Amino acid sequence: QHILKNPLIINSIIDKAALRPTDVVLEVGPGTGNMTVKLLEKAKKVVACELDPRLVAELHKRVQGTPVASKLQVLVGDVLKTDLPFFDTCVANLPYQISSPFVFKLLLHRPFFRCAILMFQREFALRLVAKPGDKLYCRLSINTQLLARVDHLMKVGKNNFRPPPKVESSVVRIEPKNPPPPINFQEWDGLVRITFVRKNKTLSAAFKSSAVQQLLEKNYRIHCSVHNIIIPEDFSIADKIQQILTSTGFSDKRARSMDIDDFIRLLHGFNAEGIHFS
Repeated sequence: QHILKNPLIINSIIDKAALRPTDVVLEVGPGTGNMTVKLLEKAKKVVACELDPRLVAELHKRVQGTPVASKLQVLVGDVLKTDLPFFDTCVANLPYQISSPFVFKLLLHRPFFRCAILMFQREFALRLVAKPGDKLYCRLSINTQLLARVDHLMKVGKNNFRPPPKVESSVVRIEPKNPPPPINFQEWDGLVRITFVRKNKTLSAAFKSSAVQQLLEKNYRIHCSVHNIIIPEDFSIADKIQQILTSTGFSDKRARSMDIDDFIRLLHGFNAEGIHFS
């Protein structure tokens, strides 16, 4: 666990969070409390999430006897599985291992928050803001960009932590779109996953997987049973997928160069024929 130690960077992160005196702040990875004690002066409540109970006892001691001690609430548990309460804003020092699950937990968290200011590994931050055609453009880029505005805010050298990690870090802002776009994110993610298995290969190739065929055949059976369609004896899911990809012009395209509108068009093409990624 890497403790952020530079006060200029801490002050910079708190400023970008745009705190209001009435805010509930969710602080993930509080460490020893260097950002925590600054948050408590500017916020109505700080909910710090910490898995280690011996860090909890010390963070608590460090604010004990302080006028703001009663504004600290410590959620002891693993953040990915816990039921996060309401908060207005999130600041977080996030280990790489949990960076992707934690972004989608925030994006699907209800009710909506205003802003999250998150510390990530450099590469992870670069994938968050990658654009179509970039070498780092991936599922993570497009899913985050569909659900949120995301900005790369500043680079953070490893010698600002203790102990120093062996990769550089980046601060990122994430603001969820509220309301989120009228896209079934469950189906979206099923489709985006399939196409990014091999993002430099075509979509035609991406759907020839037998795992893909199996999943779409299951869903198609549900569709046909629900609407009393009789599947002809010679029906072929592979042919039908290929027809749709061809009719909508996506057959030869690659996921690495597809933007959000391209995928909305792709998903529309499939759903129109009763093919769901559920």
